[PDB]
Amino acid sequence: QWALEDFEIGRPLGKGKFGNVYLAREKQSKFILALKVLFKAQLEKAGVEHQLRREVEIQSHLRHPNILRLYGYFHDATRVYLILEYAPLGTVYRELQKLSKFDEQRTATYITELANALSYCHSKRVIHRDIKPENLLLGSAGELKIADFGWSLCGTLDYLPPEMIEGRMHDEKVDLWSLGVLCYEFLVGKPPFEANTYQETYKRISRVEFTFPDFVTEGARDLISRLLKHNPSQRPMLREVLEHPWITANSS
Amino acid sequence: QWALEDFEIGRPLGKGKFGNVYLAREKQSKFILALKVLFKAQLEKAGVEHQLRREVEIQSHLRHPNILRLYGYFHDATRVYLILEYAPLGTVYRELQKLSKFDEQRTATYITELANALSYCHSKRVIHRDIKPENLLLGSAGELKIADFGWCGTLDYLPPEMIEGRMHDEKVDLWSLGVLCYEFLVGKPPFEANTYQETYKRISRVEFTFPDFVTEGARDLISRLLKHNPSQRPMLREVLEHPWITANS
Amino acid sequence: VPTKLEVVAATPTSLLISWDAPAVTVVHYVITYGETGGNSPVQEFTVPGSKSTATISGLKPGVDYTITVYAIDFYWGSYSPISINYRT
Amino acid sequence: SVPTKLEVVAATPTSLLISWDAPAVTVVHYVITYGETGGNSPVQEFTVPGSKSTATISGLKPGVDYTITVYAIDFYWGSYSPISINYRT
Ligand SMILES: O=C(Nc1c[nH]nc1-c1nc2cc(CN3CCOCC3)ccc2[nH]1)NC1CC1
Ligand SMILES: O=C(Nc1c[nH]nc1-c1nc2cc(CN3CCOCC3)ccc2[nH]1)NC1CC1
Repeated sequence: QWALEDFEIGRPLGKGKFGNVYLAREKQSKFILALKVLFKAQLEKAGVEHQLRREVEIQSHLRHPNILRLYGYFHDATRVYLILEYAPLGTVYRELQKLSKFDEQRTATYITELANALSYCHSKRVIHRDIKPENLLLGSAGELKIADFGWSLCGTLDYLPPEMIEGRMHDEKVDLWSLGVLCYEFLVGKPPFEANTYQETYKRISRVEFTFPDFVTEGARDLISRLLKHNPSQRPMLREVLEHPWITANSS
Repeated sequence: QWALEDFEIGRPLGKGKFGNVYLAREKQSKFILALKVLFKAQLEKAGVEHQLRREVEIQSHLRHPNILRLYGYFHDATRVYLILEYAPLGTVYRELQKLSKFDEQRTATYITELANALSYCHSKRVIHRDIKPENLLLGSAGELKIADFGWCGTLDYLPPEMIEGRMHDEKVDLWSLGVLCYEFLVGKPPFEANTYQETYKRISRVEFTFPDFVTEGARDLISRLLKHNPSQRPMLREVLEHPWITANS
Repeated sequence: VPTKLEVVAATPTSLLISWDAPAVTVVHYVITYGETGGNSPVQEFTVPGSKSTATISGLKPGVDYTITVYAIDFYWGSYSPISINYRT
Repeated sequence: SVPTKLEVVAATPTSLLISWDAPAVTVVHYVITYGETGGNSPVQEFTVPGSKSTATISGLKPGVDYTITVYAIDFYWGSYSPISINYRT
């Protein structure tokens, strides 16, 4: 059992319209923690309170180095508290918004870590993990941690394959399309299908309309292209992606 | 490029979750239609624009007699307008509120319309269409028309492979079809429980019962449609050729 | 949650309690009551989530009872109870 | 009419500065179209960042009247109902 009176809420770590995340620590042991606060009204109003309750049970029976941990949860009249692992270095979104581009190795390294988790998740039947930059955190040793615990030019459309946006059948092969999109984003600094309006982007995804700048190396240009394919079956396997020469060369 | 000054707004038809709907007529053509008006403020507070904007593009490519038509959309500063087909007979949710349940002739008929609408969606590779009483309208000739836009909850209509968090295919429509047939006959969701933990188990374990006034024909269909393993569920073509609906249509 | 829980009316044979709306969807309330202090295990009955009152019958006069009610959220379980003492 | 305050701030025989009240809403970018009013030659289009509230139009002939239509684009729901004004210079 958990309660709000067992945490020393330190300084905030994020303030948005969907919820707040404060720096906290266990009182008995002084163990640093991350407390994610969400409001039932917004969750109930959006129809996501179920999905949030679904992730809590799913993410409690699985552990992985590159997967943020959920150490419990509690609630009150209006709010819903989540006990999350702490990540000192922050989110890859902010670190990306500052540096804009990553090294050829940092990208190949991030892609290496994400691929391992997706295989660990795709094995347990846990298909589709949102791995957009906003849901990627950086730990003490500079390692990624997928943090899919609810909300947080374009939005979440830039990371979806044609199967999702069109409401068609999807499977574990959507994760590959996300790696290709995210990989393209670390090197170039922007999703490949990003446009000015929702419809414009929707058409570029469904039609697979994107282009590679000149500075994009040849190795990365072969992996990203092998993942961004309309047919989800033509895509590779998470094992083959790990064997790609460009990854094995620059990754770590 | 429609605009608010192109319609003759009139009697209100209802009050949705993110706004209200009105009844209007196309000025330049005198065509009647339903004009759903959703306040952006209520849309952005819950972040549901992309969920509806995505549904718009999906249904925009879908034009079936049993699927509500979306002729176009326009917006202003603080409101988003959806130009929807008109349904003079109201919403099926109102029928279940006035009647509490349907006769096997009305259910088998509605199940026959939906099985067709679902098969049309499968032809376009579109799956998982919400067909709860809320999103079902009644056209002019008693034609059931699906309306997926917005405005327990949907949990009751979710198959056992989606609450558990696993990959799903086109068979989720067979589940919701059987679930829907159960509500039209009984007037209640078959897996409606008190709490989430209880509602989850009953769906994951298929813990439902047939009242005394449920015939063997219907009981057999619902039994066939409500199979834990999606492979064990029937095919839409077989549903249409089921004895229980071939006689009650 | 419930935050308030008073006794609006009572009789030598039964009592009638009431509470406030928690500004949140509640599945249903669990009502437990018994002689405050400790004579034997307490009882437990449920009341729908839409109702804001209950009626416990079968209480002897002159017994400082302790009624406890805790709401249950559909997704997140039970709330923190709110107990109040009353002498029949 | 979004934008609302479509007006002419500055002008000259060569170029022309246009402005409009901030929409107080997230706009991706503005599309401006201008051409000889009354149904003359086709118009000319060019885009403007969604943060700016002004725009410059260069290369005009003095005297002719022009209909300057400004479209405000919303990411999700496309363009608003435009606002046009005639200007002679
Ligand atoms: O769940 C979240 N974040 C976290 C989960 N685990 N740990 C975090 C979090 N939030 C983090 C924020 C920062 C940077 N700030 C400045 C320096 O001191 C720490 C705070 C660094 C690391 C952070 N980690 N959501 C973030 C607020 C939007
Ligand atoms: O999608 C909606 N409406 C419609 C789209 N197309 N057609 C409708 C709609 N809504 C309808 C409602 C009624 C019955 N009521 C009593 C008589 O007049 C006022 C409403 C009848 C027909 C109706 N059609 N949502 C609002 C809550 C109903």
